Amino acid sequence: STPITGKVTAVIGAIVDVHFEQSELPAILNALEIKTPQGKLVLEVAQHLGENTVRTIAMDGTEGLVRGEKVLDTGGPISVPVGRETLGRIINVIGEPIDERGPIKSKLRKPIHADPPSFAEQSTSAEILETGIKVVDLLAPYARGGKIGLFGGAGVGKTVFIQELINNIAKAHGGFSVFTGVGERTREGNDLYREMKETGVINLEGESKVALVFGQMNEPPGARARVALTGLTI
Amino acid sequence: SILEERIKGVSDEANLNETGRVLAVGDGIARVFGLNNIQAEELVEFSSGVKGMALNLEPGQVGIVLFGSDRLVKEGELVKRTGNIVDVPVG
Amino acid sequence: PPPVRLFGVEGTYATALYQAAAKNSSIDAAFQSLQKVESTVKKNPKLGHLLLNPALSLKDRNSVIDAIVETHKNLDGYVVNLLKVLSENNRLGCFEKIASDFGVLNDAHNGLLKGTVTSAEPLDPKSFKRIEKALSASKLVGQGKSLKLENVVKPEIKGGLIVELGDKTVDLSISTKIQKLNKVLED
Repeated sequence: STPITGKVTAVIGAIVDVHFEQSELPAILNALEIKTPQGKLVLEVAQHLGENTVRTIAMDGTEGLVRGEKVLDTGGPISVPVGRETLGRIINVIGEPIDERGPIKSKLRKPIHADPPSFAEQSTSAEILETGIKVVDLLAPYARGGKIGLFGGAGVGKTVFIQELINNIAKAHGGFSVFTGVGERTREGNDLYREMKETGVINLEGESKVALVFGQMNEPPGARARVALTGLTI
Repeated sequence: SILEERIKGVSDEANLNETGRVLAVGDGIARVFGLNNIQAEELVEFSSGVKGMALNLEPGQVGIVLFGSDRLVKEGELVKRTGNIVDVPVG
Repeated sequence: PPPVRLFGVEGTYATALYQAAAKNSSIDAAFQSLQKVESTVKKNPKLGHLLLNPALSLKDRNSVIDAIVETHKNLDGYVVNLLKVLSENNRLGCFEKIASDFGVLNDAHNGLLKGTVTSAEPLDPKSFKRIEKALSASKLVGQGKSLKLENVVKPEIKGGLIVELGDKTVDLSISTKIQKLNKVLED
């Protein structure tokens, strides 16, 4: 209700410690917003350290933080927006519409911290995806609902391999896709955006069978960590 | 006198050997003030229902290791001492 | 610099109190008021002898302070600032620590010296008095410096004696001589 007021105590890189009002500590994994001259800096509560002094991780740059700067409390895990109109949007870590096709048309929001499914729920399939790529088809067939893993070194066209997969399976399949880029270069990003705009998988009026979460390596390491979490929730 | 009475009033007056209160919780390492009757690695139940073992018994605090998820634990939490060291059904 | 540099563990607080109230010149007064509240703390058993150790809030700590200064209407004002400091730093375990340390500094201002005459068992008062006289007579105790001498029972040392004061000691013990004798007959 009343946002718990916090005062910054220590800016020590990404770690920013806040001194929330007595007898009320925003719980671990909550989301704090500090209105800043550059948007709202989101701080994810990651420890309680005592006497209503928390130690939180920043999700945006830490320049121009003035000690004892009022910190509003959202009150809960960073909640992105989800919908079917999230498809064909570029959505940043804290759920901003960096699609640049203006504000995402939120249906529902969900937290980016969620407990993984139970053993009982998980049902193990055994059906075969096929990419038409000879090596893949013969020597390592892929399987529906799989967890395929492209282990390789530096710049083995890692992105290129993924692009080939997107070209074949994604365009072909009727299901949705989620393209998540964690610390992808903005060179690679622009190419991906353009490429999937071109292939029309992002159709600028039409429906998109993919959503985008392009995480840029310039974004703070903390923000980089929760690019993944955002993608998972979508 | 009246001060002492008011002091008693603002004090929890917890048994505080059964009966712990989290001092600080970070990284799944709750550090509890109380639990003087604790036996090492003994099962303790938080008021979040989280269960833990007490791998570190230290003079000032007892470092419970949470078996649950950290997001459900928050400071000052009563920690009743289940009082039975980790045991599992056998049969 | 102010007499006696202790600089203990949170004894920098004691030092601060000493020098600050020394220039107020109300160190005896401060010490007395601190003693009076310390005694009523010791005679407060639930809390401050059972929550001497913290687990309290800032606000609750402050409210514990307010009750403490409610008990005394004579409490100086430098030690009311010291109480504030202790509340703010949320240390209460170093309340008696500071009391002892401020006491050492205070009794240094007084010029009282301390000593100890450990023995196996507690001894005659006639011996105590003769030794107290002797120690005061000796240059070991300076003039304008008082002597407090405490005989202690240290059955850990069997027989022998050690006179101690001003960190300068004369140890005429049985144990060391026995040790030396033994050693020399192991030669």
